Amino acid sequence: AAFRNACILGRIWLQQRGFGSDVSKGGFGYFEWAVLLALLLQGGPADTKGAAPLSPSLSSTQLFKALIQFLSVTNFAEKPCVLGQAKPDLAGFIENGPILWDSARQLNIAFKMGPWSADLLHQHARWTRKLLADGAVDQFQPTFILKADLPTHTYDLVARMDPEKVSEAAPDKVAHEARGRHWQVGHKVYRILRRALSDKNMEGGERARLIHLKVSPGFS
Amino acid sequence: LVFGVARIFASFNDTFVHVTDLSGRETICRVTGGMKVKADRDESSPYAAMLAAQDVAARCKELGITALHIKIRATGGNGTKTPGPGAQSALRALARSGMKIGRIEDVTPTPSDST
Amino acid sequence: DLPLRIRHVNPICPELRHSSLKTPSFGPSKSGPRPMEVVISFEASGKWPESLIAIQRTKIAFLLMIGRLLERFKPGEIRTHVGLDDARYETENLAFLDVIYASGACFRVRIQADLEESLLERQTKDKTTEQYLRQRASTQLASFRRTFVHLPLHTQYITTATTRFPALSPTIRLVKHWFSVHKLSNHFPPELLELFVLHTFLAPYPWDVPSSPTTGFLRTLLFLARWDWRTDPLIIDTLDAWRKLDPGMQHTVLFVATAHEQSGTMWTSVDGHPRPSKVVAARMTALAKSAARVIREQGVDLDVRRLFVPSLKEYDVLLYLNTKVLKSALRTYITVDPATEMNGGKGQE
Amino acid sequence: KWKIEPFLPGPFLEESSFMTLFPKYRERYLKDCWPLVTKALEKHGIAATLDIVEGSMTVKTTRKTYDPAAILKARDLIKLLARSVPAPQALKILEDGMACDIIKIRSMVRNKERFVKRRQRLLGQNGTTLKALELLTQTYILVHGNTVSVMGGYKGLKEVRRVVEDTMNNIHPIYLIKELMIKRELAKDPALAHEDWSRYL
Amino acid sequence: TTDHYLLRLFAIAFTKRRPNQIKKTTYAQSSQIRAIRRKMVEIIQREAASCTLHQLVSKLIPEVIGREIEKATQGIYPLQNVHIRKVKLLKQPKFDLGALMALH
RNA sequence: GAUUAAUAGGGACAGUCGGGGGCGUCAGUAUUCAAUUGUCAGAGGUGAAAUUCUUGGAUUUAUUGAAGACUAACAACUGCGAAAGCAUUCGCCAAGGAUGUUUUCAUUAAUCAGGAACGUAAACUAUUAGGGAUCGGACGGCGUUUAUUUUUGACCCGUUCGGCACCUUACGAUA
Repeated sequence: AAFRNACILGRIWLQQRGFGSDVSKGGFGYFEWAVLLALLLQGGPADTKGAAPLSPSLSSTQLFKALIQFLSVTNFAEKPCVLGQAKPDLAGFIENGPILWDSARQLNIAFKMGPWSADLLHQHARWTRKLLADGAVDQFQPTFILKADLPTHTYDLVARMDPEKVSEAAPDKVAHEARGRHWQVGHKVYRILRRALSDKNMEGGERARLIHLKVSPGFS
Repeated sequence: LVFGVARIFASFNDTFVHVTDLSGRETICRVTGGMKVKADRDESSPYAAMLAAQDVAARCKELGITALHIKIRATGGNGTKTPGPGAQSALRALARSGMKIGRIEDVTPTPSDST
Repeated sequence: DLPLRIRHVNPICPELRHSSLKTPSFGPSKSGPRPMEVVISFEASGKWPESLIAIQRTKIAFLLMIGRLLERFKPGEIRTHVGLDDARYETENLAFLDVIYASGACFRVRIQADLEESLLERQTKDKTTEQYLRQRASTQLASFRRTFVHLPLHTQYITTATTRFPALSPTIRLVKHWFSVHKLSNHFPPELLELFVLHTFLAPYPWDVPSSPTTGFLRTLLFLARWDWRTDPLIIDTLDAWRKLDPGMQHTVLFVATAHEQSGTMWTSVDGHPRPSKVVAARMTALAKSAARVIREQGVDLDVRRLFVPSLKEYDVLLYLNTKVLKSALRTYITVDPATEMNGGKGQE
Repeated sequence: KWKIEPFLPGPFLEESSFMTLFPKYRERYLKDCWPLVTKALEKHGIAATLDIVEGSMTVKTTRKTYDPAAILKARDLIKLLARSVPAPQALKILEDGMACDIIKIRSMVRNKERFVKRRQRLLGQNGTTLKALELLTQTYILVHGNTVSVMGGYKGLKEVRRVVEDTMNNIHPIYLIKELMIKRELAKDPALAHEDWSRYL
Repeated sequence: TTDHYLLRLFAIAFTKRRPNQIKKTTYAQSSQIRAIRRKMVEIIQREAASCTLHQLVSKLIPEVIGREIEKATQGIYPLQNVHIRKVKLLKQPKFDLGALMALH
């Protein structure tokens, strides 16, 4: 019943979040929230049970907060890159490999999702889970604004990759053309900056100088 | 002067000369009473405590601490709350062979109500 | 060793809670935050007197014997003296042991006893026939309640929070320097400022915890630009009588409440800010709205010096002062390093 | 293997000191038995002071104390002097082979009249069972209110521990004295040196 | 404490035998003992809830707490000596190197 | 139309008193069990031994966690309860004792046939006439300490009721 209003709340969530269905912003929009709400109404936990605050007779508040909680812990924002994946009806958590998958149509929905925007969606989802679990201060009007993508340490880079053999340190070849759809330089500066800013302690504790990263191609 | 903490568990059946660091965690060297005497009757004896204290002081002077804080105890739960002959004889031999003694305390487990 | 045994020594400083505008170096007796306020409590006794001047003279007697032992003993490279106070009004007998260490640290030493708060409640209660002394007696009681009693728990909570929030300390330094260039920190008490910058770190919604001092500074200025102080009080985690009795906000503009302070008035209304439309508080929200408007219209560039140059507009009389200083004074003995006249300011000259 | 030699010859860095507290009826007796105590403790090298104002005996190791077990001997000595053992016996703990022990017997009987009867049963008719226990075990037994304070060699300490617990647990001390006399008769001849002696008791 | 460390304080207090007295037993009544214990817990709460841990140790070292208990309980029954016999830190929820190095 | 108000009763109120009882709660060690480390050859018992546990590490050293028990020292020629009995703090619930009162009905009472509630041991055995202690009130006060000075409490002293126990004397006895 409240599917429309839950998708309404998710669209308001994402339009303040700065995310959309566009490939340059992560591809998590109204359509991905809607297919996520469908898959979570028809399953989602590890033993393929229908998820507990996601019954078809519930209110849009419960549908919205349960999509928030599943995006915040289970396999839908940062865990669909490293530690888990989903499958369609009857939907189930699988603790291996990255995809938001549909085996009936062989389409992954999160093909537009970079790991950077994935992890950004997870810190947003964890924060909004804390905000919706808060019971003292009213929390409707705080909707997250994205200083993680726009901080005061926003580094401006003017790069001319022309000609590509002498103006780029890594070769743009036929395999890179086959793999990347003209976001190869963006994914390159992403992997390069993560490997630049990542430390590694001796006792196995992974620590980095950053928590999140964004590369926006300005004036696109 | 590096102070090591010597636990002397002096019971009536065997004496335990034990040397730890200041923490209590890392045992430096221990020599029990019965490993120096062939007889289980004379395992708890002043001769056994003297031999154990001489061996412990020799090892700890090879390691170079040359100063001990001594904590003496006995069987204290429903036991006797008094140390056996091992305490007096081990402290005598221990300070007779080097080993400037620091602080002496008798830390026996005293129950507030046992049985 | 004293006739009365020591019980508690609690410094209450921004140098403890990492929020002095200038971070400490050894020496600088010119500096504002240099004499470090420390409250001291003895053990309980019934032999303190029952009047203000008598209790305070017993207090300076104990301070004198502490200073006498301190000047006798072999750490006597430490220097000390006793000095008056005026910041608590009408208590002309308040004195401190101000003490300088060989590493240039200066410490303000004050004694606390159990009967001072009850005596100031007595002063609030009495003189009922005058019928106009109770508000300013409450002002004096709560100024005491600021400087003596609440500042200990205040520096304890900000000290235990500033490790978990590390950019908070240059952020309070930067917002306090903004208030310094905009001439607001003389009517604005510092604890209100630390709570004001502390809201952006501990109630960071809908943003993240500020991982940059400039990020925290911008979040403070935009929260001030969006804070409508009429309908919204600031409740932080580190009421419904006052907007009824004060609907035009002529007495109090800011309400900053904590589980520390549930009345929201101890660091705003107690100091006695003038608060009509054309004063420090509305000027402050106007400067922050202008800061947000400029950072909207022009962006973030090297013309951010407009935030740190004051306008000096809408003032009736403006008077320019110069003090009898040589070149590089006061800075070089403040320990701050502007003024290229002081050659070698990049080194330990 | 069991004999202990007297100490022939600064072994103390931190100047150790112990204290015990006594009441007034002991303050009188300690005030006029103290010079014996401080004479023998000066022969052992330990300074012993008495405080009738607060009611405190203190021992402290001086510069010229050489025996390091002497401070444990002195601590036990002032414990017994506080617990009202007579002064030559309290000074008899300063020999090498002696040791004291305190046996808490009030926890062993729930009743009160039964406890009084069993304590007086431990003490015996005219003290004869108590001095018989002292003879057979070579100890000094002092039935001290709710406790029992014994001194002597460690063997005798163990046997009087067993006898005091078995006396409180309604086994008669005359039965225990008969048991100890049988054990003494069996340990006299070493022809029966290692058998299980339970076939005789 | 104000740094959210929970700790237990165990205080012991022995009854003062008044000079120029003849009676051997200095027994306080049971209601008087309960009043003494109430004033003891009131003093230790009111003078240990306000400071941090470093000031609490700086007050524990010359025994200011036992001195103030001795000073304020002598209108109920005089006490020979008040000490705090145990301090036990139960939980420390913070690891902060800032304050932990501001100690050293 | 209705006495003395008993040096016999029962009740009311006030400050209290108690390791008296029930329920919850809070601690304290100690023991056992388990885990994490440092272990590195015996440990445990006994008058001697043996059974047993022991290179997968016993006993020991340190730190946590759980469980069950009990409440050391204070602790008594004492306190409370009719008796068995009752000892950690705090809260609640009734009850009880004594004292004081400028409190009431005025024989209500004493004693026990019948009946009713509470439940391994034994083993040396009308006053006496006051005094010294003791604790629970109530009153009085030269005073020391709270007390910065009034409370109030601690200490000392006296009067007065009440009660556990000591010694002397029997006032006698008598099995």
